[PDB]
Parts: sequence; C-alpha cells; structure tokens
Amino acid sequence: MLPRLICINDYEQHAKSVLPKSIYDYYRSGANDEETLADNIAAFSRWKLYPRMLRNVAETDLSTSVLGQRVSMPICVGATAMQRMAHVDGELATVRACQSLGTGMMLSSWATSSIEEVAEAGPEALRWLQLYIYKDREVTKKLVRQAEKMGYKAIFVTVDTPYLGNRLDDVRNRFKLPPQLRMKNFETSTLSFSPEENFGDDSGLAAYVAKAIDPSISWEDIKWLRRLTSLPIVAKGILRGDDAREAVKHGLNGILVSNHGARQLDGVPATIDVLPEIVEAVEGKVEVFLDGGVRKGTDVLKALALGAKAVFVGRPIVWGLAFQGEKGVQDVLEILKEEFRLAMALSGCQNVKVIDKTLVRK
Amino acid sequence: MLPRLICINDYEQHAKSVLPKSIYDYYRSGANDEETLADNIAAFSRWKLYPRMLRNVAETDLSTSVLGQRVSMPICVGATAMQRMAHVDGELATVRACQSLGTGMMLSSWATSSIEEVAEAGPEALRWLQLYIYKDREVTKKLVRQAEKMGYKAIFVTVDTPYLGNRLDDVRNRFKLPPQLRMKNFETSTLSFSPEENFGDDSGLAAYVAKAIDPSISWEDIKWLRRLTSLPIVAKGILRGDDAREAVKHGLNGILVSNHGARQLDGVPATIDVLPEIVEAVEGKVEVFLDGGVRKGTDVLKALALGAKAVFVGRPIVWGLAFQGEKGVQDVLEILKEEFRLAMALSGCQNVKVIDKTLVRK
Amino acid sequence: MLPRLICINDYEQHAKSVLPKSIYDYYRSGANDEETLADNIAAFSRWKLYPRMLRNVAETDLSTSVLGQRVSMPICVGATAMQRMAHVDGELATVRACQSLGTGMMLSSWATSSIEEVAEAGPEALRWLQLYIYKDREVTKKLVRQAEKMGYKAIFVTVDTPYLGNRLDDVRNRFKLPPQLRMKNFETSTLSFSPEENFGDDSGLAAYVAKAIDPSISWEDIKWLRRLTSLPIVAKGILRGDDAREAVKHGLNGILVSNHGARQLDGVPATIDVLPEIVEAVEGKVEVFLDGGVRKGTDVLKALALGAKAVFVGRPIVWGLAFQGEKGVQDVLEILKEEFRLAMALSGCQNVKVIDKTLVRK
Amino acid sequence: MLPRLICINDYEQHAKSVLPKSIYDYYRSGANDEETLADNIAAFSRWKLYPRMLRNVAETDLSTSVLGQRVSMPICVGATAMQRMAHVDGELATVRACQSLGTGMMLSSWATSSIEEVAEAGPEALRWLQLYIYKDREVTKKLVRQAEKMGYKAIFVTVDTPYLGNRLDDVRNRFKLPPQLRMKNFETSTLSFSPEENFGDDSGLAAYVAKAIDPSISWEDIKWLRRLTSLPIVAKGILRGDDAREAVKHGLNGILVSNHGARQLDGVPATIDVLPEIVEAVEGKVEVFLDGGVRKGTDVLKALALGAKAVFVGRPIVWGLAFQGEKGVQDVLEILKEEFRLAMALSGCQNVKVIDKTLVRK
Ligand SMILES: Cc1cc2nc3c(=O)[nH]c(=O)nc-3n(C[C@H](O)[C@H](O)[C@H](O)COP(=O)(O)O)c2cc1C
Ligand SMILES: Cc1cc2nc3c(=O)[nH]c(=O)nc-3n(C[C@H](O)[C@H](O)[C@H](O)COP(=O)(O)O)c2cc1C
Ligand SMILES: Cc1cc2nc3c(=O)[nH]c(=O)nc-3n(C[C@H](O)[C@H](O)[C@H](O)COP(=O)(O)O)c2cc1C
Ligand SMILES: Cc1cc2nc3c(=O)[nH]c(=O)nc-3n(C[C@H](O)[C@H](O)[C@H](O)COP(=O)(O)O)c2cc1C
Repeated sequence: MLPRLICINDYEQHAKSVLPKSIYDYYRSGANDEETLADNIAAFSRWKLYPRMLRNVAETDLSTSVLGQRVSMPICVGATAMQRMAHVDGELATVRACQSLGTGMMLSSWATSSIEEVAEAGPEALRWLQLYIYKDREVTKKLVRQAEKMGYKAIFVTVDTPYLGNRLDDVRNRFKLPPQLRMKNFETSTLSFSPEENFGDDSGLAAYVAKAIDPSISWEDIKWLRRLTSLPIVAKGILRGDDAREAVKHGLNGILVSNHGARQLDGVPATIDVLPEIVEAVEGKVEVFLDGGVRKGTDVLKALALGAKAVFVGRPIVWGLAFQGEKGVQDVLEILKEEFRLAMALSGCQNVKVIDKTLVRK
Repeated sequence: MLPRLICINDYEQHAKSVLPKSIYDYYRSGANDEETLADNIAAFSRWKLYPRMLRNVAETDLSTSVLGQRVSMPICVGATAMQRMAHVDGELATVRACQSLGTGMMLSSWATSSIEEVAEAGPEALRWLQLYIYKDREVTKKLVRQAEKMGYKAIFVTVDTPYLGNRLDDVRNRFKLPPQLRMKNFETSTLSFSPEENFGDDSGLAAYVAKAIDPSISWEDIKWLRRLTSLPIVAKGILRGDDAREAVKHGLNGILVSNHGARQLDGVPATIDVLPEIVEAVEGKVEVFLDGGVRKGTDVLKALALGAKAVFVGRPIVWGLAFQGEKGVQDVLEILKEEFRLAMALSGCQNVKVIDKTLVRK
Repeated sequence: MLPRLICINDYEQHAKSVLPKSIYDYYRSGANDEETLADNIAAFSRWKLYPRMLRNVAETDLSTSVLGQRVSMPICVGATAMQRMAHVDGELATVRACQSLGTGMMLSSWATSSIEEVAEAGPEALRWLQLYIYKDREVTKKLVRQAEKMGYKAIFVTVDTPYLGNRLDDVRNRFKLPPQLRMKNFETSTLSFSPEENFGDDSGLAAYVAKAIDPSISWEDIKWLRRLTSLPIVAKGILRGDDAREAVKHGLNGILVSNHGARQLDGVPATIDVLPEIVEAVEGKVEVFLDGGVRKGTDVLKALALGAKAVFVGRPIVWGLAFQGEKGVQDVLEILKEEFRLAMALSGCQNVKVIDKTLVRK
Repeated sequence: MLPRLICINDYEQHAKSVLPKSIYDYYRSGANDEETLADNIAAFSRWKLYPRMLRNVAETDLSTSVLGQRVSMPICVGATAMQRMAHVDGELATVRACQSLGTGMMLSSWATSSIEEVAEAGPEALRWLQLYIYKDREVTKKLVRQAEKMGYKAIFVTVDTPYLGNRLDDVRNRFKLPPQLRMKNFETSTLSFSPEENFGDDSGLAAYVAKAIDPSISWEDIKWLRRLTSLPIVAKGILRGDDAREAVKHGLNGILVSNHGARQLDGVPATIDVLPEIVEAVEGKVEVFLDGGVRKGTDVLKALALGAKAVFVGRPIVWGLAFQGEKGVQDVLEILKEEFRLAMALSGCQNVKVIDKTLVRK
C-alpha cells in the first residue's frame, strides 16, 4: 500500500515498478546471457562464515580508510553512469548522501552532472573520478585536471572497456539518454551522448563507446596517466594476478577487482572468487578493493575477510535514487551500514582491523 | 477434510494454515536471505547412510543420557521463545508432553510461562534453563537461582546473540507479543516485552534485545556464570573448534552446536556440517549436542553417527503446539521417536552405543 | 488419442492415468522424503560414457548368464509384490513375457500368484524365488521347498527389510490389497494379507511386515538358509563392502546391490554409486547384480561397465502390466533390450564380455 | 510485432514459431533424455574466462586456416542433413552465405541438394564433404569422387553413427522428408530417402540408416578411405584420446571432437570437456576441431583457448535458414563473428594466435 523497503532487494523491486523499462533494463543488465551477473551474487553465498563468540561487540567501529582518506565504513559508492535517468537530481543527490554518511563517491566520466557541479553539491564529501581513456587525450587530460582542481582525491582508471559489452536488453530497447539529459563533462554532441545524434540502430551506448573510447589503450597509456597526475590512481577492472602485478610495477596505488558489474565479458569469475588471487599477487604493496554483487552486510564482511580494504556498490545506489533521490541513496547506504555492523557484531569483530581470513571458508 | 498429519512437515503445513501470519512468520523465519535456514536441512541430505544388514534389530533401545540424566531417546526439546503464541497452554503443554515421553525440555529465558509455572506443570520432567545474559546481572542471577530452586538440571547459556539477527518478516510484520501475553520470567514492562511498551518501528524483539541483552559479554562473563552456579553449563551457539576448546578450558560441561535455527548470522554453515570439527576439537572432554534442521529420524541418526550425544528440536515443537497443544507436542515427539527407531533398525543399530562414524559418508 | 509408448517413462505416465491412486502410489513410492528414489535415477546421469568408434557392431550379442543359466540379455525381472493390482493376470503375465524374451523372473514371496501357479504359466521360463525370512521358519522352509520342487533356480534372500520402510503415501492412503486379491503363497488370513484382516490404521503392509517378518534375523539365519537348500543363494539389499565380504564368507553365490527401490532406508546412496565398492570387495568370488533406477539401455551399459553381471528392473515391469498385461511386460522388456543393444553398438561393444571400466567416468 | 533477432537463441525461438513441429523437432532433438544435449551448452558455462587488460585490441584479426585453407574466422558451418526442410533454398542458401562470409561449409551426405548443385551455387566457397560409409561402397566412392571433381577440399568421415541414435520426438512424429524433397546425392528410392518408400512405423531416418549405412565399419574401412582419396580426411565424432591416437596412426589429417550434436549416444560428455584430452593425445600432429553447443562468441573463444583450431556450428545455421534463407544464415554467421570479435577484444586477444590456455579455468 505504502513502500516499506527494508533491504537492498526491496529497493530494486521498487525501482522496477517506477522506472521506464528501458532505464531499468539499462541499469539491471549484464552482458550476453548474464552468467557472471548471477555468479557475482551466488559466489558470495558459497563463502561461509565462521563466527567467533563472546568477543565483546558492544562498541563496533566501522571506520577505515581508502587511499589515506578516512571513511565511516568500508562501503563506498561506485561509478554508475547517467544517474539523472533514475532521479532528476542524479549525481548531486548521490554526493550529498555520501557527504551525510561520511563515505566516498566515485564519479563516472559518463555522469549526467559535471565534475564541478558534483563538487559544488558535495564540497566536504570524499570524491574520486572514474576515468575512461578517450581517443581524444586532450578530453581525457581535461577530465583529470578538473578532478584535481575540484578537490577529487583519486583517479579510478577503467581498464576493462576497450569496447562496450553486449547488453541484450539495451540492443532490444535501442538504449539512449532521455531527451533532456547529457553526459555533462563534454561539450560536443557526440561526446555528450546527445540522444539527437546518430548512434546507430542497436545500443546507443555501444556506438558511443566505439566512437569516443580508445580500444588501443595499453600499459603505455597507464604510463602516460601516471606521468599526467600525482593523484592516487587505481586500476579498475583487473581480474588476473599477473595484471595486478603489472599495475603495481607501473606505480599505481590500488586495484579495484571488478568485472564491471558483469556488464563487459560474460563468463568471467565472480569478483569475490578472484579477490584472494589478487590480494596474494600484490603482496600488500597497494590496497585492493572489490565491487560486483554487494547487496548485504555479510557480503562486505566476506570481502574484507578475503583482504579487500573496502567495497564499492553500483546498482543499489541507483535503486536508492529511483525511490527518493538523496534520501533514497542515504537509506540504501544506511541499510548496508547497519547490516554490516550487525554482521561484524555477530561474527565477533569489534572493528575492521580484526576481520581475518579465518572468518571464511569456501 | 480432517487433518492426517504423519510427518513433521505436515505439522508445519497445518500450523501455517491456522496461525496468524505474524506468528507463523516469527516461528518459521531465518535471518536475512535464509541461506543457512535452507542449508540446515539440505546438509543432512548430503550425508549418506551406509546401513549394516542382518544385525538383529528385534529389540531396539533408544535410551541414552544427557549430562548424566537418563532420557528415553536422544531427541530433546530446544528453547523456543513465547510458546503461548502457538497455543494457549504454551510451555506448560510442552513440559507435560516431555514428561510423558521421558525426554528433556530446555526452557527459554523468553518463555511466556515462568520457571516456577513450568516446574509445577512438569515436576517429574527433565528440565533445563536456556539463559541469556541480561545487562542487569541481578536479573540474570535470579533466573539461575530460580532454575536451581525449581529442580532444573542444567544451564544452556546462549553465546551467539549479542544482538538479535535480522529476520526480515519480523521487520515487515513489526513483530510483537499478542496483547494478553508476556515474557513471564520478568516483572517490569520493558523486560516482560509488553506489547504496550515502545519497542520502535521495526521488529519489536530486535529492539527488546538491544535494550535488555548485553552485547559486551565475553569469556569473562562465562567465568562469572561458572562461579555463580554448580549446575552443568552448556555453551549454546558454538560453530568453531577454537571456541569449543575455550568452552572446555572455562570448565563448561557441554557444547550445543547451533546456529540458532539459522536466525542469527546468515551464511554460517549447517550445524551437521560443523559438528565433526567440534567433536574432534573437544577430544571427548564434554558432551556435544546439535540443533538446527532436525525434522526426521534419519537426521537424528546422522547427528549421532558424527558424534553428537543428542539433538534438540526447535520449530517442530511449536508446530505440535499449533496443532493441539500438549497432545500435538506429544505427537511430534512420538513421530520423531518412531522415525528414529526405524532408521536405527534399518541401519543395523540395536542401541545408540553402536551408532558409529562408518554409518555415514558425505 | 491412442497410447504411443516408446520408452519406459511413457509406460509410467500411462500407468498413472489408468491405475487407482492408492495402487499407483504403492508402486511408485519411495521411503520418507524420497531422496534415494531421486538419486537412483540421477546417479546414472552422473556416470558419463566414453564410446569407442569403428569397432564393427553389425552383430551385437546381448546374451549372458546369471548364476550359470543362460539369458538373452543382462536385464531380468526383479521381485515386485502383488502384481495382480496392476493387471488381472499379474505374475502369470510377467512370467509368460519373461519366457518369450528368454530372460529370468524373480518371484516375490508377496506375490498375488503362487509359486506353483507361476511355474505352470512359465514352465520353460528361468525363474528364481525372492525370499523373506518369516518369524515362522516352517512357512519360510515351505517357500524354499516349493521353489525347489517347481523348478526355480535360485533364492534371492532379502536382507534389508527387518521392518518395512515408511512410504508416506501408503500411510496416507491406508494401503491394503483390493478385496479379491491375496498373497497366494500363504493359507492363513494374517499371512495372506487379507484386506478383511486388522492391519492397523496406517500402511496395512507395514503392519503385515511387523506381524509376519522376523526383525531378529542375523548372519546365523543366513547360515540356516545355506544349510536348508543347495540352490544358489543371492543376498539382496547389500550396500556395504564389509557385508558383501561376509556374504561370500557364508557361502552365498551372489550379491544383489539394492536399496530396495529406495523403499527402505532413505538417504542411502544410489546403487550405481555403491556398485564399484561391492565389486571390488568380493574379488570376483561371486556374481554381483544391481537394481534401482534402471530405466534406459544406457543404465544397463553403465552397470555392466562397473562390474555388474546383470541388472534387475522393478517398477518398469508393473507399468508394463498396467498397460496391457503380458503384452505390456513384453513391450517394456523389448524396449530395454533394444535401447541396450543400441547403447552397446554406439559405444563399440559387440557383446557383453567387452564392456569394460574404461567406458565410464564419474 | 516484427522480428528483432540479435543472438542465436532468438533465431531458434523464431524457427520454432514458423517451422512445422515435426521439422523443428527433428532439428532440435538430441538422443533419449537429452542429457548430453543440455551438457553441450552447460559445460561451456563452467569454463571461466580470465581476460587480460590493456593489450591494444583496436585491430582484431579473426582470420585463421582450416587444413591449409584460409578462413575469415575460426567458425565454420557443420553438416546438417536435409536443409531444404528449413527453407526452399536449403544448402544452396547456406553455401552462398559461407561464400559471402569467407568461411567454409561442410556438406552433409544427406543433403537435399547435390554435391554438384552446391558447388555451382558457391563456386568460390570453401567446401568440404561429410561422408557416411554406405553398405554400398560404390555409392560411397562416387560421393568422394564427385567431391574431388567439384572442388571440395576435405572429407569429414563420420565415425559415431553405425546406427542412428534414438531421438524420441522423431519416433513420436514418425519423421520423414516432406513430399517434394529427397536426399539428392542418390538415385534410388531407398537411398534418396523417398517419403513414399517403406521406412517402418518409427523414425523414418533411423530405418533409412539401418537399411543404407554400414554398422560393420572399422579401422579397416578408414584404411580403405585413406587409400581411396588424397584429400585431407578428418575423423568426425571422436570422444576418446586412444581413438584420436589411432586416427593419427591411420594417416588422417584432423579430428573433429563431436558427439553428433548430442544426437547419437546420450550420456557422453560435452565436447568442450573432452577437447583437452584429445588435444593432448594428438601431440600437435593433426588439427583438432570442435562442434556441439556453440551458440556464442565466448564459446568459440573457450574452444580455441583449449586448443581447437576452429569450431563448427550445426543447429544455428538451420535456424538462420528458417528465418530468411541465405540472408538468415548470413545473419547468424555475422552475429557469431561479431560476438567472437568482441570476446577476443575484451579478453585482450588481437588475433587467434595469442588465444592461450591461461585464458580459461574450469
Ligand atoms: C548502470 C551501471 C552503470 C555503470 N557505469 C560505469 C561507468 O560509467 N564507469 C565505470 O567504470 N563503471 C561503470 N559501471 C560498473 C560499476 O562501477 C561497478 O563496477 C558495478 O556496478 C559493481 O557491481 P554492482 O552493480 O553489482 O554493485 C556501471 C555499472 C552499472 C550497473
Ligand atoms: C521460534 C524460535 C524461537 C527461539 N527462541 C530461542 C530462545 O529464546 N533462546 C535460545 O537460546 N534459542 C532460541 N531459538 C533457537 C533454538 O533454541 C534452536 O537453536 C533452533 O530452533 C534449532 O533449529 P530448528 O528450529 O531447525 O529445530 C529459537 C528458535 C526458534 C525457531
Ligand atoms: C512395487 C514394488 C514392490 C516390491 N516388492 C518387493 C518384494 O516383495 N520383495 C523384495 O525383495 N523386493 C521388492 N521390491 C524391491 C525390488 O525387488 C527392487 O529392488 C526395486 O524395484 C528395484 O528398483 P526399480 O523399481 O527402480 O527398478 C519391490 C519394489 C517395488 C517398487
Ligand atoms: C539437424 C541436424 C542434422 C545433422 N546431420 C548430420 C549429418 O548429416 N552428418 C553428420 O555427420 N552430422 C550431422 N549432424 C551433426 C552435426 O554435424 C554437428 O555435429 C552438430 O550439429 C553440432 O552441434 P550443434 O548443433 O550444437 O552446433 C547433424 C546435426 C543436426 C542438429
């Protein structure tokens, strides 16, 4: 009769009921037959928890740090493009909620709000820029320079998207932005993903990527980026230990173990399953983060037990927006925070420093 | 047309048909997505039986002992709170059925009948008290002293509930006691869980626990309890071998391998799967019991084969109450007894002493 | 519109459509939650075939022998009680079909036709008696002596039924014989399972067994039987290697690896899964047979690859009867024969002697 | 409203909607309970991809070679009988599409178009003949000689069909050719599979095979074929390493790891699962190919990672025909090509030579 939403799945169900089909499908979809999409969630269930009893959990402290900046909890907002499709306030709502929670927001290069607009809305929020390497390196450099100028604290360079994955619903729906919206970090019709522009007869976004994003990028482009900015840089989308070691060798400052929300290559493993290999490979030299399939407090606990410093959430944030903008994002983050606090307490962990590998077994 | 209930699942189906939704949901629920709830049952199915033929099973003897007290069968009633929601006679019905069967009843601290009332109803019944450590240690001590005075033979201290688990239906339903009922071991409105008292806008019971139950408890509180009473004490809710060894070191007299009916931390293993680790860890120094998912005679057989002295049943007892009070509990216990007798006979076991590890393989 | 039944599953579907519910349920059921019933079939699917190509399979020879008697195929009829419930001609139809096919029939002690009647109907058929050890050993001896006199060639002594398993539908349905039928090997109202006799308020057959069948039997009773008859004796219902070795030590002549069609102890392994252990344990000293879940030619092939001499089929035969008596049983046996011939041919096997362990992998 | 078919599964769904039931069922079916049919697809999903990032995939080159002949992609058309049932133009449509794509077509001996007709329609297409060994070796020789004369570049001799598998729908439907069609490589009523000819009361095709195809063939017949033609010969239908080694010893030039689209012996492994054993067994001495269950670009990638030179597709081609003849086949091949290109790019592979075993893990 009146929404009573008490877990992240409830927010998704609500979002499906209120969003236009093409928009819900864009946000929900994975690549191809969505094998990895299912596995990102199923894999968490296979990792079992071995809680310690009688540890004194009256005072739980969820605080930690990400690349040297304190956060209230090891749960941060990951980059999700074009948030104004979910709610009129989009990324401005999201950053305000992050400011309230004391956690960080990773801003998409494909945001429907500019780097500057987001900084103005959340001046005291911890903010990072997710970067795509455009064919036009002057565009790419401008994004980085604006992030520096506007008080962003890291670059998350996405390394798994030389081309866009094939999301079948987006092809069926001929996905494009609603008429009033643009990718607001760009000036030209092409780069702003104008829905009045020719992006072919399939997914508009796949065509956008083919036109705008450089499929040639290599470790040499990582060298270029490392020279361009002194900001911390995290490689986002690494799934192999050898690639993780290469990122460390290139002077990067973190790895975000990610399969892009299962939206790129289908049939890759779940992120929680590859996380241990990556943690082992980097030998403590950089922080390792995870995204993909985080929906519950126990997911966060499992990721930290396997050596992630923090996790990022994608889709849950857009479901929060779809419910009630800033307040909805606040709600989703508070649910995750409280579920994580309870999971910590019930497993005997007073703080994030005592979350150890003995807590989990596959 | 007329109930013909011949197995425990039939009693649950009947209970669902007659109980108010909020009450059925409270009794049925597990925590969060109920992964462990499903696994407590599924795990029993993965343990396969290797029966011996031609052993002479004309005389089966199901009798055993629990902490030195003889019982008619290795199947005992576990603590389930607030039984008068299922049937007007609640815990008084349950204890009378246990008296008839010759098995033991573990009484919840959160019973809708007092320690004294239950003793008066079942004077010759084997009875134990399940204890929660209240913030108020005077309350806690009074519970123990009353159990001693009223002829209870052990304390089962619950160690997995510093806070209540998150049972989604109880949040949705805003679970609370029916207006005529109270937790009858307590005098004050707060501690008696009065449904006229302010227990917030979510699960009333979760708020009750946050107000009443001490999240700080540690092994030091176990030391306090061990000094307080000379009764046998069993640690209820242990899932790790290291914790089991610590319980032995603290002078406790048993371990009840339990995930709290899958109602606390979701994603812990099934109790039948962790039982072998715990049996190995305690090296025969104390009795080890199991609860969680026992529905059939073969479940009992599997638990004993893996080294449990006895098992406890939770939900089946409340379904018995929902059917027909004392008679219904009697029925459920008799079904379990007869199923266990048949399973013993068909596997070549004349008595519980010959139920060996070679009977099972995972 | 008109039955077109081309595989064993089709015969079952037809049987369900024409038989009274209580009769279909009696024949179909397994014990308790029917975990083993499902597994008897599922386990065959997990054993994969590794066919050899280009072996010359123009001439396939399915013939073999069972306990020294030639059969046309390694597929024989297992004991299924009370066949006249499925078709007026019951066991007489079955034995005539076996005579036509050139395979053997194992006659139930609980047949609705006498040992003599079956011999008269199928004088040239290979016939064996399945024996239950009655409390009354004079009854038991009479069965054996009649089998000897009437040209039966072996005794299959059932060793897994000290009591009947708990088949839930039979309890719900209060299973008993139709009014015109009896267990025709017995004279008295009790032993003939008269439906006019008091067999309690649950399954009539469970009560019959409790009254008639001896739960005390042991290896000493096997010694008695071995002394009583010089006929070959097969132990039916062995699931453990140690028991198989004991059967060999007692001078028995075969083992039928059987979980009684999953009708006795639920949660035992599938017969195809325990067959290798039993074959290994007996070291070629006696023939090993399998029943349980055989529905297709590839099931037969898998069993022989893992070292069974022959398989027995239970339920498929009664579905044949339900369709069209003798002709229906003939049809089912011919389908199994042809499926087995094709499976042999496609796997490169010209005869049963070349069916080797390399053909299968789990 | 109007077909929008964007993946191979969409083409199948369309085909089911437009084809007569008997024709769709013939094309779709596997043998018996279709366990292998399901597994051919499911097995691909169990092999997980481990993509390399930042490799420079701006220029992807899909080209390779098959038995010394260049192809545009490692995706070729496998033999599927009687294609004119799907579309009036049948095999002529298929060969024209292959010519356009720059890939090869394997022509069925049971084609509804002659060897010569197909050569005339696709003179510049890479074409191979799939050969069945007929009882009549003069027929068999004529097929080979015509393939030689008409510019076919290899013989794929099918070695897994001494008899036809039992496809239940074909039995139910009494499958036969539509009245206007014939197997056009043959002159006589029997060998042309005339639907006016007596092929029994079950599957017409099973009876055709029993009459026409030689179940006696052995390695001696492979010796005969190797002497008959200097064309490259591939053994099609090998599932064992020992058989693969024998094919190499007989001077054959390739192995097509195939379970005949799961249409012959049911319960054999998926082809992707046996491929590694076969690749290892032949020690690089001949090319190894795969068919069975290829539906997506990632399937192609997985097969090449495990050492296949190329894959063949069966059913997808007939669904293309059912949609729109030549254009439909073109569409299906272009979808597979583009999916494969994207999978290569997202996994860091610029060309087929760098697709390595480290890309996959089961
Ligand atoms: C709707 C949507 C949009 C996304 N947009 C971007 C993006 O612009 N840049 C990027 O690097 N990753 C993007 N991602 C990937 C996310 O940063 C993140 O890896 C993913 O959402 C994590 O999985 P989850 O949705 O299961 O939490 C997107 C994911 C989704 C679901
Ligand atoms: C409705 C319900 C109420 C319970 N109340 C208590 C309680 O008051 N104290 C306690 O220590 N455990 C309690 N438990 C946990 C049980 O003692 C026991 O661990 C659990 O019921 C065993 O699993 P089963 O229900 O599958 O048999 C409760 C469980 C249920 C289902
Ligand atoms: C309806 C039915 C009746 C049976 N009756 C007997 C019996 O009288 N004696 C016996 O030893 N086994 C009996 N069995 C067990 C069978 O001999 C055999 O072990 C079983 O049917 C094999 O499994 P299947 O039905 O999957 O082929 C019976 C099984 C069924 C299904
Ligand atoms: C409808 C159909 C007809 C076929 N006809 C032949 C044939 O005539 N000769 C042959 O060697 N294989 C034949 N096959 C097997 C295919 O060559 C190939 O092994 C199989 O289709 C591959 O699996 P897929 O359909 O999953 O791609 C046929 C398969 C199908 C589905």
